[PDB]
Amino acid sequence: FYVPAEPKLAFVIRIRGINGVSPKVRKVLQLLRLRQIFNGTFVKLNKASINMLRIV
Amino acid sequence: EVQVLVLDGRGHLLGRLAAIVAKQVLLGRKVVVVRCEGINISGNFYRNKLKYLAFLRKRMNTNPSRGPYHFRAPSRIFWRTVRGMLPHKTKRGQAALDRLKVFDGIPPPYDKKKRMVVPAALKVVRLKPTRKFAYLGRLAHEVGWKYQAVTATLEEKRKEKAKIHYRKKKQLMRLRKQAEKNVEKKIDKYTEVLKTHGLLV
Amino acid sequence: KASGTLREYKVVGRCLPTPKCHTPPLYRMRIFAPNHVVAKSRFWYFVSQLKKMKKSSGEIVYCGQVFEKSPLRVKNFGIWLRYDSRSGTHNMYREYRDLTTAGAVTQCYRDMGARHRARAHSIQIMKVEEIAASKCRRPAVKQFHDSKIKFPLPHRVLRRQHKPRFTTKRPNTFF
Amino acid sequence: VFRRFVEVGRVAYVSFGPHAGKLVAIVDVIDQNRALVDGPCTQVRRQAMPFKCMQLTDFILKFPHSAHQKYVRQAWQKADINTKWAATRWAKKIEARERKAKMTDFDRFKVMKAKKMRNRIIKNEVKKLQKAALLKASP
Amino acid sequence: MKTILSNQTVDIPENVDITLKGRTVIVKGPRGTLRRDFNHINVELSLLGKKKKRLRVDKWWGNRKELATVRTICSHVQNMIKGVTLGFRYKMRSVYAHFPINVVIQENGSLVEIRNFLGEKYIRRVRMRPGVACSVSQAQKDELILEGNDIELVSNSAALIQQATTVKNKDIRKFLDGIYVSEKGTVQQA
RNA sequence: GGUUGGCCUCGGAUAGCCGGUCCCCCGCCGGGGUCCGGUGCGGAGUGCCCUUCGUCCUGGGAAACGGGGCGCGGCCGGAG
RNA sequence: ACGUCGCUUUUUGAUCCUUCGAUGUCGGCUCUUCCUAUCAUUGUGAAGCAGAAUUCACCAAGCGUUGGAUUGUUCACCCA
RNA sequence: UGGGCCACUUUUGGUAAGCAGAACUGGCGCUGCGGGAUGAACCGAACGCCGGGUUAAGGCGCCCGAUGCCGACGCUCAUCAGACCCCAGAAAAGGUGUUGGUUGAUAUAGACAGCAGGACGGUGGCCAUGGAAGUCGGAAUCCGCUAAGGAGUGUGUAACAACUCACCUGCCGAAUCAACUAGCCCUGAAAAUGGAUGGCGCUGGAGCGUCGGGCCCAUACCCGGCCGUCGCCGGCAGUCGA
RNA sequence: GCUGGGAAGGCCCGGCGGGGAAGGUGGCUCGGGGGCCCCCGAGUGUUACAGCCCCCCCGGCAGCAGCACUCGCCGAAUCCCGGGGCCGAGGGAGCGAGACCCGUCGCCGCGCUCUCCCCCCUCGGGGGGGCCGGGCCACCCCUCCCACGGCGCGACCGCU
Ligand SMILES: [Mg+2]
Ligand SMILES: [Mg+2]
Ligand SMILES: [Mg+2]
Ligand SMILES: [Mg+2]
Ligand SMILES: [Mg+2]
Ligand SMILES: [Mg+2]
Ligand SMILES: [Mg+2]
Ligand SMILES: [Mg+2]
Ligand SMILES: [Mg+2]
Ligand SMILES: [Mg+2]
Ligand SMILES: [Mg+2]
Ligand SMILES: [Mg+2]
Ligand SMILES: [Mg+2]
Ligand SMILES: [Mg+2]
Ligand SMILES: [Mg+2]
Ligand SMILES: [Mg+2]
Ligand SMILES: [Mg+2]
Ligand SMILES: [Mg+2]
Ligand SMILES: [Mg+2]
Ligand SMILES: [Mg+2]
Repeated sequence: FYVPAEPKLAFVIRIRGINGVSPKVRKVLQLLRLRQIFNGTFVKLNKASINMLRIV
Repeated sequence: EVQVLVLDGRGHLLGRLAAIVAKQVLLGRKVVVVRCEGINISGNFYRNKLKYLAFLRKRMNTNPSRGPYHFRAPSRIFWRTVRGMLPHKTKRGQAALDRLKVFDGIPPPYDKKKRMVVPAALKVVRLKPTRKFAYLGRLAHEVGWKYQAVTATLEEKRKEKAKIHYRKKKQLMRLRKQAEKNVEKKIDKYTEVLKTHGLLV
Repeated sequence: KASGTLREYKVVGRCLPTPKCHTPPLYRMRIFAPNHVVAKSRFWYFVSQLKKMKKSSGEIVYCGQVFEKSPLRVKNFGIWLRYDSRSGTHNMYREYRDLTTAGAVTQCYRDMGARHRARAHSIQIMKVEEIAASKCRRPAVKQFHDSKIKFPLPHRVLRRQHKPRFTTKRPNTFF
Repeated sequence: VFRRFVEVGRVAYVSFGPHAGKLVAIVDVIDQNRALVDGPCTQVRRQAMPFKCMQLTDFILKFPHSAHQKYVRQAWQKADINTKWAATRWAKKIEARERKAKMTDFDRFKVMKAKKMRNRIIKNEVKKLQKAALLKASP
Repeated sequence: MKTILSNQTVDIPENVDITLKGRTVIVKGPRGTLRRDFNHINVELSLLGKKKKRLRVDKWWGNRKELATVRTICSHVQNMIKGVTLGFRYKMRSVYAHFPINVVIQENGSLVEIRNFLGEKYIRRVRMRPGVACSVSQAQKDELILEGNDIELVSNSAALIQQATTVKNKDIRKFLDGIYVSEKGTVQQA
């Protein structure tokens, strides 16, 4: 079997709105520059960024 | 459409015919439903009679003459069902309700007209053959309707005249086919044009 | 897990290499899932119960759809499964007729929902086999094992009920 | 009362779906709702098909259930289902619907004229027959 | 589960002929003609042979409840054949502790008068169903004979008499008086 | 103020229907029973009918036992 | 019986949501309507229902459910 | 401002409470809008004035925009059916209603059910008593003849007797029986003005479970116009046709 | 484009075969039928007067996620054309002549001429081929290094 390299690039889209968001999820979304619904951004993938993606 | 839509209520489910009719009269169409005693309601007769008796129990405690009016004729029962699907408390709903005319049996204006049928409301296709159903005519008669017998006799007399008219129609159709065989040499020129274009296989 | 028409997937995974075990064993599962993302997720769900494996501590070395080998041949599928009812857990054996293994499993998911109100997260497919006709146990499946099968279509219900919506002729049922 | 039956070899007409308008042969029966079906001479490869979209015809082919497409094709061609079907009133009603739908404006005009003349001659002969039938005098 | 086919066949004797009008069975024998329609049941009735006159009832794609109607129709038709060949004869015994029950057969065996049931002055008048004739047998002291071609009508007439002679406000285990169906047989005894 | 050709009618069945036709019965027409057709309804509402540029020479067919009178008079049917 | 599951809001509690620029606070009398968890009457089923009487249960609220001594009483109790 | 209140979850007192008291986050208060028929808090989403497109949550029989799909597979008949977070009514226990599943057992060496025969001797076995003979009870629980028949499954008698079952056998000829389990339905299930899946109504579904494709529209998202605020402490003194 | 370098499948009576059966063809037997001749049901089984599945000593042809609509994910491995709807905000872009009928202007993508020959329609206008040299790849020879994967052969190290 050939296992390809784990992808190093992600595209993240915010799908929920800005109402009733917990403080930690709100902070990580601000750090991902997703302050609006249906906003998108490219995220370089590593351990630090992935564990932020799991929060949000 | 622009003309009057006459429907035969026999073999039609009460609420499925009423939903179709209510939409039609809201679209500005004049609808006439005849033979409302032939309308069927799904479910056995006893549980449908219980439903109407519960309707009979709803009355104004203070003054029943003000309270809900329980109309016993099958035509008025169907009319009230359509009214439950119309916005009858607005001017638009009242105009739509005025475009609907309902009859028990088939009165003389419409007994000499062709009657439509709504397949999406017929009992034969909408209801499993093993289920039970009630007749609106029998249900109405047992909650107060007084004219089941006279409408039955008038419907039988109407069906006798309709049988006579149909026999003349068959006789004219048989004579039509005989004529079509007689004038054949001078008709095949126009018959082949029809056959070429898909009319008259 | 939601549904659609299910597909079969061969998912092969292993633990990540460690100093203790340079070459850990490879494990293979048959997963019936709407898509490969769900298939990989369900694979970790099962190997976590069976082995002491994890998505973080392992990797999936292969995930490919398994095509039906004989999609033009009718066959009988026996399916062994376990599902959670409202008051317990039960093992069930069910039989279906289909042309594809994935199609028969889809039939099973609809049938468990219809008869037992079981959702797809409750159901746990553990074996699917193509059985011979003489090994079938369900009379509903067995009544189609007739080389001279023959039946009419008795009560044909009109389905073009709104084309036309109004017509003079009442529909015919016998054909 | 029933005259047509779902059975192996029975030819069915597909009334709707991806293969509407074509003939098929029933090769096998599955689970009361579908059937392994195959039109080898009508461009329908072997596949499952619900009974709801089929309309049984009067033709029945002779081949064992789940035989290969080769033997289904041999039975189809030997029985000449394509020619026999085209000669039925069912197929001619289908063809008449098709050539009526594709009728153009000029063709509608010529049909209007031909039907106008045809109806006038026929109804004239009808009136002539009515008078002859009315000429009865016998106690 | 829906069974593909559930069928059953009855055999019609030589002296009786069966005609079908859709789901309306007409059984014509030496003793008369019986009609019964089964339009409330969706089945396929067919006459099989000109040699032995088999009637076959088919039910295609039936569930549990409507597979129970195949044997019901076959038994109803067999009762129809039995009625038009042998007829039905329900005997009734009138039993009483003290007061003899007096039975008077009115016009043509169509009206039955029960006079002295449990010694009361009220006179019960039970009308037999059409086609059913009641009589007083000469073989037993207190016995009624109900004869007819339809089993449904004959047994319903016998039940009309049985339920007419009902004790009220007493212990019916002690007060056993009344007229009861003693045996259910045929006429012509073949 | 709407509207922008008409349909002048069997009863119905739905595990069945429709049409036609010779014999029997009911005062010269209907009801039955044979027999023959049709049935994914073609004697088909997915249908049918009517179909509007108008006139003038001018032929052939259709008809010619025909067509139109807010023309007269009489009679008949229809009562829900 | 030991246990266990409920329903009801004609008891009394628990709470304090509405009302303190005020919703007149007990009982009786008068009068109407409703409920059924039916005392009687209609029709029934069961009994350790022989009859009479009684008891249990079902459909059931159509109809009726009284006159008095004592007490403000509601309740209570007795006479008939 | 220093009266707070609500929801998920954790949580204390209380039988409980739309009760009282805490922790965390969010909300309402201060907030309109789409949906939940209706509603301070639920679900979606937060808002300048507009046009077009697309959605969320939620829906698409008719009211009422949208399934007028030839939607897929089943389940379910209710003489109080059922019908969508919060949420606006139910339990234990039952059902030979029907559906699926589990385990076990019997059967061509003749199942099962029906109809039809037998159902014996020691022995009216012992101890019990007023009488208990298989059948009020305490213990025992055997043997022979057998195809089989318990020193007895029930009815019955004061005791007997007389029936009946176990068990064996004939006719019948092929599948059958039991105990569980959990889906829908039913029983359990009684309140006061006449009434509430929102209504009409719906039973080849407009119900329940699992799924597909279309479609509907919020003040949300995208494109565009216009208004204002903020920011660029932006540009212009070069009016420098030379 | 990829995949199991798709799975099935079509045609080649696929041929030398082997094996297995049953939802059992023919035949045979039994039980029911139509004028000792043709049908229906129940048994037997291995090809017969049908077919099915697996393996081949091996396949060949076509097509190829199919324009016989069985079952996918895609596009630096993707381009062309058409239709419906809403909209048109802005208003001195001239570094050149010293603007003056007028900023048809910047960035970007192209065409022709300042070269010469032809070719085809057309009475000068239109539509084409180019016009000489270089590399790079495709075809043939033989030619080096590296990467990745597989196999084999060793010598060293570590593990029995
Ligand atoms: Mg929210
Ligand atoms: Mg019997
Ligand atoms: Mg008494
Ligand atoms: Mg307060
Ligand atoms: Mg408080
Ligand atoms: Mg006041
Ligand atoms: Mg007041
Ligand atoms: Mg009660
Ligand atoms: Mg609190
Ligand atoms: Mg405040
Ligand atoms: Mg705030
Ligand atoms: Mg808000
Ligand atoms: Mg709202
Ligand atoms: Mg609500
Ligand atoms: Mg908008
Ligand atoms: Mg709505
Ligand atoms: Mg709408
Ligand atoms: Mg309930
Ligand atoms: Mg392609
Ligand atoms: Mg402008």
